[PDB]
Amino acid sequence: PVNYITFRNEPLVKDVEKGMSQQEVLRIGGTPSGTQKRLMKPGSCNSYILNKDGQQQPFYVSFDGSGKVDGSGFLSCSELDRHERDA
Repeated sequence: PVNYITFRNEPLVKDVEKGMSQQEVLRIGGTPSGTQKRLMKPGSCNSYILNKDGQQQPFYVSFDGSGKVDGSGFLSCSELDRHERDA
């Protein structure tokens, strides 16, 4: 259960916006732990581990087929793929 307050000032959480380009997200968030093609939708996904105040928390940012942010959230990209396959 993620305590959003702990992470609210993380650049990936505070500053990444819908429609943002891949390069702007790289600048804001730094090097992803991993990148991959989205399993179920056009586009791609970047996985991160947020580290704040001794707490680690997976995070992702996804991009649509045009390359623009369409999502983000407190799970890994392989979790995301697990979810889009089921839903």
